Amino acid sequence: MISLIAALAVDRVIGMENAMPWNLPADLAWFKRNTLNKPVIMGRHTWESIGRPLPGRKNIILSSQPGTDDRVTWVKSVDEAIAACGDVPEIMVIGGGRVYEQFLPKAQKLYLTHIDAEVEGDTHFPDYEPDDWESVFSEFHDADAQNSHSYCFEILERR
Amino acid sequence: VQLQESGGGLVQAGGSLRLSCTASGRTFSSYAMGWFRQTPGKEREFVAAITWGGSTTLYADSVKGRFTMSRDNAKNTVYLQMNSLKPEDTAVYYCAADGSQYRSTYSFRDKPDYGSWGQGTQVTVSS
Repeated sequence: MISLIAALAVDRVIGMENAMPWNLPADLAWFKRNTLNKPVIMGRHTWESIGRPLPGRKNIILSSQPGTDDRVTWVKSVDEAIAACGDVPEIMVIGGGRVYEQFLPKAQKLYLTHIDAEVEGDTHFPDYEPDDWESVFSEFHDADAQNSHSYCFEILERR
Repeated sequence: VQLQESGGGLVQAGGSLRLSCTASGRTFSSYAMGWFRQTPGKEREFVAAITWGGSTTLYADSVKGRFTMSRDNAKNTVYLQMNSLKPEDTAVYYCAADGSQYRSTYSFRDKPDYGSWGQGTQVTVSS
């Protein structure tokens, strides 16, 4: 199945991590844990803002422009991205904004980190209507020495 | 999802009163919360709001610098600390939960959607 994984400020505001006003190493660990040994699909913006490829996974970059690195697979459409994953139980889609919009209709599962922060931005995770998505897991945490804000992990499954 | 205001009663002008609002319902800590006040016959006035995790607040200009809203998710409670009260502050104060998850204080205030309301607590300031 196809899954989306995302870190969301309030009102579904998203961004590249290194520009967001927070430090959430716990989210980092949750991300690696839920993507480990799965193919990931990302947009070029996200690809750039992490420099290297995610280790041990098929890394698939969706871009209209030609590839600029041979350690990853470069595709030019949603269908091409999916096809390049071959036969696996789960594909992880890791952003960013337009990428999330494109894959949401094909996804059966969401992995979301809610972050207790208000941040200005023009990029948002797509609207996931409560009537369409069942919350099957929620795990609340508060701020500590390592994590700057309260954060809540959530998994939802398409009804 | 259900709310109960507490605190409040008579206070002299210039004094302080602390209100609390306790919720029953497991999913409390995924909703913004707000305080409102109302005198008989008049529309509700927005007073304060706070995000789900309690880090970020928004205040009506009429109470800014005087009122502080805060939150304790481990106790399913939000509070309203009211200092330097005036006769004009006299009203029924209500607690309200957002109908939608994980919104900003701004959305809570400017795009109203109310999951539920408390029964209210009377706050009365003399002169």
